[PDB]
Amino acid sequence: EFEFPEELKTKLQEHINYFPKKRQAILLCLHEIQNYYGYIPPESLKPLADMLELPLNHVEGVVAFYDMFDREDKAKYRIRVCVSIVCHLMGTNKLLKALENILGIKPGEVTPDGKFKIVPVQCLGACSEAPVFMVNDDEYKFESEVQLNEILSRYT
Amino acid sequence: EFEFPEELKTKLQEHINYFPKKRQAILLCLHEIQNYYGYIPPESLKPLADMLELPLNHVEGVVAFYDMFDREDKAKYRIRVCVSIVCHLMGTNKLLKALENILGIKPGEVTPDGKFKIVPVQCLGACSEAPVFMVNDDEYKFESEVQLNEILSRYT
Amino acid sequence: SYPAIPRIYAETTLNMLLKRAKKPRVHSIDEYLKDGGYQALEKALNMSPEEIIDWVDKSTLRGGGGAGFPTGKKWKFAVQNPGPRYFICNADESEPGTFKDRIIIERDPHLLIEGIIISSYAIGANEAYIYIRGEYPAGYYILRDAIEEAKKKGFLGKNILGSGFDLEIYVARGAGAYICGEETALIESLEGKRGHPRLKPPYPVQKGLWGKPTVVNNVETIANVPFIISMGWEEYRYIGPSDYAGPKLFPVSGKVKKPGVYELPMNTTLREVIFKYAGGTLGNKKVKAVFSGALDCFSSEELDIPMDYSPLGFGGTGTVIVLTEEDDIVEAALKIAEFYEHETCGQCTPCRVGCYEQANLLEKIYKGEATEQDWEGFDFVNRNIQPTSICGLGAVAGRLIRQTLEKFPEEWEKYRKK
Amino acid sequence: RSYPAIPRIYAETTLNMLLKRAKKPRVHSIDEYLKDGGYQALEKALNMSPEEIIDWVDKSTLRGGGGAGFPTGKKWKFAVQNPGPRYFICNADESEPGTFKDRIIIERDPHLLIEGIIISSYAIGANEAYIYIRGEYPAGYYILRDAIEEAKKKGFLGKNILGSGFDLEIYVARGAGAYICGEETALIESLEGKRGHPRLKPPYPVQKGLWGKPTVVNNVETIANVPFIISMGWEEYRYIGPSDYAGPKLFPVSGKVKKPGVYELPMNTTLREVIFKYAGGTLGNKKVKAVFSGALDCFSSEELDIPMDYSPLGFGGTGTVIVLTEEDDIVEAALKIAEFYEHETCGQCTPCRVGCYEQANLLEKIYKGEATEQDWEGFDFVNRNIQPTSICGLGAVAGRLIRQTLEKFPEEWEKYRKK
Ligand SMILES: Cc1cc2c(cc1C)N(C[C@H](O)[C@H](O)[C@H](O)COP(=O)(O)O)c1[nH]c(=O)[nH]c(=O)c1N2
Ligand SMILES: Cc1cc2c(cc1C)N(C[C@H](O)[C@H](O)[C@H](O)COP(=O)(O)O)c1[nH]c(=O)[nH]c(=O)c1N2
Ligand code: SF4
Ligand code: SF4
Ligand code: FES
Ligand code: FES
Ligand SMILES: [Cl-]
Ligand SMILES: [Cl-]
Ligand SMILES: [Cl-]
Ligand code: NA
Ligand code: NA
Ligand code: NA
Ligand code: NA
Ligand code: NA
Ligand code: NA
Ligand code: NA
Ligand code: NA
Ligand code: NA
Ligand code: NA
Ligand code: NA
Ligand code: NA
Ligand code: NA
Ligand code: NA
Ligand code: NA
Ligand code: NA
Repeated sequence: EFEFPEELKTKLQEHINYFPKKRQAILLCLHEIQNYYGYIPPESLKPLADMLELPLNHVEGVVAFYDMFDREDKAKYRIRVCVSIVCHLMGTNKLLKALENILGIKPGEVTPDGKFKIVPVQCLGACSEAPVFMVNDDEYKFESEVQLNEILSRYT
Repeated sequence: EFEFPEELKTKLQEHINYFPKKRQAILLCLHEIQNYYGYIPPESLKPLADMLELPLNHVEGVVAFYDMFDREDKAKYRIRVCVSIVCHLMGTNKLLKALENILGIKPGEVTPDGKFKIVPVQCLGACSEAPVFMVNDDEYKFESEVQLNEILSRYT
Repeated sequence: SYPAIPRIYAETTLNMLLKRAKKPRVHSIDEYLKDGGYQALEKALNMSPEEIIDWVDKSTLRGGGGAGFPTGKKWKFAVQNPGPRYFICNADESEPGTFKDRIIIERDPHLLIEGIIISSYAIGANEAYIYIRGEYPAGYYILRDAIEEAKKKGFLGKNILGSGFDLEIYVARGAGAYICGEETALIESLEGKRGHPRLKPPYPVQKGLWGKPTVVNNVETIANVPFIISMGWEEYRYIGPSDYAGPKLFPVSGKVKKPGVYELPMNTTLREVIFKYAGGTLGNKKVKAVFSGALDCFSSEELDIPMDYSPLGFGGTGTVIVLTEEDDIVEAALKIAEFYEHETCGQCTPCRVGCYEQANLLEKIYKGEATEQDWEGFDFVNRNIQPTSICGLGAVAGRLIRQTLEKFPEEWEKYRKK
Repeated sequence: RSYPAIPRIYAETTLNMLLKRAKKPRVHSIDEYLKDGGYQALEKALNMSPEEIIDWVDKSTLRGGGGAGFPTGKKWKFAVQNPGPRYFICNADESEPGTFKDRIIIERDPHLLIEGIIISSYAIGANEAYIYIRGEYPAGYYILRDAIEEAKKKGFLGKNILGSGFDLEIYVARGAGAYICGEETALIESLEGKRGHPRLKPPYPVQKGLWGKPTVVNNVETIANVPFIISMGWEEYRYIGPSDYAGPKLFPVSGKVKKPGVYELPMNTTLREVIFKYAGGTLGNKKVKAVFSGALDCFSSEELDIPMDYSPLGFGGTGTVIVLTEEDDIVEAALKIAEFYEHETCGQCTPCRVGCYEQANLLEKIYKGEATEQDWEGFDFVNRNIQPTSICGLGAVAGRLIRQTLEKFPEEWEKYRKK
């Protein structure tokens, strides 16, 4: 069977204890899980369901609904690239080109080392600094390939 | 001759009746008197002495000894400013300067209207919130002149 | 230490909401306190809840979340219903072009917190939530830390400053759905469910979180509240035009020299926003269109309108995306179509299939692969996303695109021949 | 019931005892205290003999928090060797620079203090207890009056408390501006309605105190421990921190740290840990130049690895930690200490009266660059001669900190003598 590591289970229990009702913590718990594993393992949902005192059904539906969660590909670093109107107008395509030159991958793909996955996303709410991308929680303006290369070198 | 107003004499009597012996109430009585008149009237001490069943000069000596009591200056609001080490180190002088800008007085002085008196005091026992001041019973941390100005406007 | 955030430019002519947030860094409680912060809170707790509602009403404050609803009036509706009540700060900000709320959150979180406490007190809520989009992780950590700072200084908890008023503020995180900014879907999300809007009525002010009276207000709305208390309603209402008074934040992006957030009065025109404040266009090219987020499309003939909530005003969230003469409107329209395709929650049939088909067909058009039937179908579906829709998304998913068809016919005709 | 404004001092605990409630900056009233199991120690105590309670407090290793670190049980034993009636006094005069630990118990968890006073009073056979609170704590005074009324209404004070046959009244006295009234014999003089003039010891209060009767004076912090010792037993208490200096201790930390406030910590914590591990390090990450143990001692940056205990080499005192960093002028700081003692000597003893005054007057001249050579030599002389004939601790220590700064920061003082 699947069991949560003790360090993870602790964090999960903290989130569950944070709000007045346990089930309010479901998104924070899923964030925590994806942070820990680099994706949401399908096997994780049954024991999380129990901790939330929710049907598995409910948890599965929630995972499928929210775009940030990924059940399919494990990646250490998610490069979220905005493909919305402002970023498009100001040069999403040059960012994607630079990413392909550096990493060898296109949107939706993972590097063969499991290290980077490019995730196309809607507006990241930084449109004045378009074109925008994130690397996990860090968010940046794309300037040029040389600049992107330097930024990515910080993620090991 | 001087006579306490009844409502005051009632409170003095309450304090005198509070401890097992009358004379123990001397400091509570003096606080009460100073609260009432904005200072200790010299002429108040004789009748206080009678109610305490103490010699006048005993009471005079006590008033002289305890620094909180003031026989010289009537003030509606005493601004007690801490001038001790921690407050000095964290910005007593900025507070004093701000007070001078707002009220026009230095330590020891009363405003011409008799409303505010700045009283320099030793450590007020709030050193983590240095620099500290009191306005009568209320105690505050000084942050800035803008902040101080809003606090003082609450005392009319 | 917080995650990296781009340093969005911010500028103010009023020095209120952006007094600290014009500087791109976290302002912690000590700086906030030095600027007289939390003194509005102190004054508020010496007023009755009802007086506070009255002040906010008389201030003319309207919501900054898109609908421009009078904030005092919303509060009054909530309090006419029995408690307990809940207060929610909507920090889901996910509409394209819109980045005004994040600079308050990330730079001056105590302004927002102070507003939440005053508002919660006004409506008798002892539990408040901030729902912040999942793609603002820095905002989330900054808010958690600021809340703890406030607890330590006695602005949160039980019996706040000896008032008898109790408040806890909980921070919830979204997980990638624009629809969770819709007030009923936001509440569904807070309850631990999918972000599915609910049929209204009832409205949240009557039945919201756990079926109780619930006030949802946008970040920017709430950030006004400390000013209204501090200055008083009458002084606040002297700011800008008396019918749409007070500061407004305008996030400006696209082909301008100085893209960023501008704090301006609402008598400012759209032309002034672009040319006076945002420094004009890149390369000094002619303005072709302004997209009000993903909601409306203004032509170069419509730049002399006020940035207010009047019928002929710009309205919305004041989001200004500038396109210049060389920008392809059809390519732009496609991006808008793609947004709505990706964000429909699917509950309503015309919205579900219409947002999908609108993007699918427009792509075919753009790539020069559309049949005559695809063209006619595109037109039809664009006009038929709204029927039976239960929230604003279905109502507006066709609107901007329809406007580009009306205002830029010659550009569309080039694709039709193609 | 509104109280005067109070700044919200930060409080943090790793033990969750004294600051279980007082870590939250608001008044905790009786219902909230009872919900946490409050006053059950009192009930337990009243089912024990006075002697057994003294025995537990002894075995706990509890020591006084008012500066001297005297073993509490031992003190109580001394008092009960003497025929009654006896008196119990809670010292809430807390007026030493840097020291604000006691007030957060008083203002936030008064029932912890009250429960401690009742148990203590019972243990020594006192039917009358006093709290002497400094005059500059008006909120604390009103909070305590109200808490005492709440305790009376629930039957924890008065006659025949909980059917035990034990009677107790707690009276609240207020000071009026004198630091010396924290000295246990001057406090008693003040309670008797006189000037706060220390008495010649011996006799000690435990023999002859209030009205000449056996009197135990204990600090607020000391008393706040007593409910825990009864509740936990002395074994579990002694298991907290090192076994020779066991139990919680409160540390008021101020000056140039990131997180000034009160820390509840065990006594094996080092000064360095207090500053860097708990208090968040220094403002601007500047180097620690000195720590003032209130107005008592001055530690240099080479002395940061000492334990916060009552050992010979330990920090001791009240655990008051005032942090000065590299840019802080030590002579300026020494002047403020000199000014404090100048303002607080009661004047009974000649070297203290004239010495505290001259130390300040001369150091001010030095500071302003107006000292003659004779002023310099006189300063040195008077700093070493405040103590002779002194009958209380103030005269004994009024020169100590300043002397340490002369010994540990010679180069800084030399700069002033040259100029
Ligand atoms: C699809 C969709 C998406 C959103 C909204 C609406 C709809 C239809 N609304 C508006 C929201 O429902 C509500 O009107 C406001 O949050 C109320 O607060 P104010 O009155 O504007 O302060 C909205 N509001 C907001 O504050 N932030 C947001 O990100 C969104 N997003
Ligand atoms: C000048 C001066 C001033 C003070 C003291 C001493 C001297 C010399 N003492 C110590 C006091 O006399 C006595 O030792 C304690 O109150 C005894 O209680 P503990 O054994 O510490 O619980 C003291 N104690 C205290 O509890 N609070 C105070 O504010 C002071 N102030
Ligand atoms: S209109 Fe669209 S987004 Fe709104 S509830 Fe219906 S399907 Fe969902
Ligand atoms: S040593 Fe000083 S403070 Fe103490 S009794 Fe003598 S004169 Fe007074
Ligand atoms: S359009 Fe890319 S951040 Fe908004
Ligand atoms: S030094 Fe000013 S309050 Fe202590
Ligand atoms: Cl393209
Ligand atoms: Cl006489
Ligand atoms: Cl028992
Ligand atoms: Na898009
Ligand atoms: Na004080
Ligand atoms: Na920001
Ligand atoms: Na709650
Ligand atoms: Na995160
Ligand atoms: Na969201
Ligand atoms: Na609304
Ligand atoms: Na503090
Ligand atoms: Na009990
Ligand atoms: Na016994
Ligand atoms: Na306090
Ligand atoms: Na008695
Ligand atoms: Na005193
Ligand atoms: Na009493
Ligand atoms: Na004094
Ligand atoms: Na040297």
